[PDB]
Amino acid sequence: ESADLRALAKHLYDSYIKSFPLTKAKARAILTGKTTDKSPFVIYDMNSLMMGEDKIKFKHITPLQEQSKEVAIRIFQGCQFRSVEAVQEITEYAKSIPGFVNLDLNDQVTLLKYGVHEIIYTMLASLMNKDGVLISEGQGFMTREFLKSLRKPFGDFMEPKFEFAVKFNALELDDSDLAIFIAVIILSGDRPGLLNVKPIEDIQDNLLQALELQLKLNHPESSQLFAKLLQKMTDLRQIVTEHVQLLQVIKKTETDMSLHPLLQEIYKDL
Amino acid sequence: ESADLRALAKHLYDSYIKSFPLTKAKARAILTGKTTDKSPFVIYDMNSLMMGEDKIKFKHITPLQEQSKEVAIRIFQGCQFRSVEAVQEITEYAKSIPGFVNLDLNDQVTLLKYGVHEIIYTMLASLMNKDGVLISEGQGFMTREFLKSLRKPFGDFMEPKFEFAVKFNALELDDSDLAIFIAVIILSGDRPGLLNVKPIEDIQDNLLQALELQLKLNHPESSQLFAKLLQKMTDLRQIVTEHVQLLQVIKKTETDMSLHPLLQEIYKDL
Ligand SMILES: CCCCCCCN(CCc1ccc(O[C@@](C)(CC)C(=O)O)cc1)c1nc2ccccc2o1
Repeated sequence: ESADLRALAKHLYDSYIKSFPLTKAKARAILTGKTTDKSPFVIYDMNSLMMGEDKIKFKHITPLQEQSKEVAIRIFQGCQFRSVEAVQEITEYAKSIPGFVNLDLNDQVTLLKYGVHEIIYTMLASLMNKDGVLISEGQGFMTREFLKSLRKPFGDFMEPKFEFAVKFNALELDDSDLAIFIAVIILSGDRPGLLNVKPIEDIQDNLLQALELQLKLNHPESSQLFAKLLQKMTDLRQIVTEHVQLLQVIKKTETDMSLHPLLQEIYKDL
Repeated sequence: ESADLRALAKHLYDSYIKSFPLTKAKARAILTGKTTDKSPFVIYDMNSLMMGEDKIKFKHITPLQEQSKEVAIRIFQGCQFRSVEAVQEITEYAKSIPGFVNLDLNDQVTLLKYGVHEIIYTMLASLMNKDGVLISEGQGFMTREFLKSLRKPFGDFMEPKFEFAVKFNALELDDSDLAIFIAVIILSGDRPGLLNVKPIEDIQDNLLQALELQLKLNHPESSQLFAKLLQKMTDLRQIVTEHVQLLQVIKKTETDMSLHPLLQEIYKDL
């Protein structure tokens, strides 16, 4: 019945607003939008990034370039820190999906372990446009140009995400739609090592029904939007696979030194 | 009008029967036996592999294969030849999809290049069960275990296709369903390099509707079958990307390993 489906949609949306600080609606107004107040600090150059680190809420290290902690690495570590934050926000959101907490504990951990990356890039699109990505609670904006100019390894890091985001954003989904979509992704069922796939697929089935009805009500003039969004999942998985692959090529660019432990314990391969 | 969509479905199913010699219906009839007319010869070891060129027909070597073209490499060449044959059938089928031949020629090439293997693995599932796969137009059956026991690298070319097949076949789709799905796969707007995306998506939207209706009518008791089939599109990309990486390994450890120009061309990019 559409009564449970609309209730599930409202519930997920409310939970999504609570768990995620920067919503797409919020970020959109900032990116390609007006709101002639509090504009983002634009990191487009090596010098603009430097000054950015001393004029924006930053909690990692101090801006100094002299054979000691280069820019590229300081940027890489930055996305890692925010990433660990996002993982906790997503984990909290997960526990609000009806039935999730009732699944075998190992399966909850398994579903989060393999779904968080797919979700991170999905929500990252909300903060991106063909020219750049919002940073620091939307208080900043790092251009695509700058990111794509970093060292050989770090240069083609964000590019594939910009390509995915461009295509993903062409769907013009909003937070109410995305809230359901993210839930579908978490309740996959084909993650390796799952112990009890049945309830997971049962929940996702219910979530898909909700997503479909949501898209039909929210985008009545958008033919087969349900189908198009789902096929976008093939590109996501590829983005992720590709990304973890680069992470290995990077892993061989920082390892030794008895310094930075514990901090390296927190991050790891996430 | 849902009427136009049913007409489209019949058209595509019709072209599918005419383009593919071995349908899933024929495949399951051979596999589920209960027949005396089309029982296959089973290849499960070197010995039975030998007897094979005696009951069926294999343009290779029946007797010893060590000092005379290896068995693994020999079986690989067979799949190779079958593949370019499958590429031709699929291409012939592609031409029957309304609007396809009217698209910019270059885009026709792009859609085929990126779509063929996803279709090859979808259709290959039709010829598989948990224990093996049909070969030689269904006259033979080669064991999953035999395949996995081939030389170091060759021993794992098929396992991921089998793992996918068992999960895909649980959907219990029939040729009338597959025919539309295969068309949806070809008409993908997110293929790299497309010039005119819009016309391609207008056609796919039409195919997505026909597929959605077809599944509702053909699988009344199957909840969200449409969504579940579309998600499978993710497993397909992974199979392709993985197959590609294994091919590059073989190319290097087997300097005498030849590949057909057609397959090498479609793999030239990705
Ligand atoms: C959609 C039109 C009909 C398609 C029928 C596909 C039959 N087939 C597909 C599996 C396959 C395995 C290996 C393949 O690798 C190559 C390098 C060809 C050796 C390729 O084409 O990229 C390609 C394809 C396949 N057939 C067989 C027979 C015996 C063992 C394995 C095997 O795999």
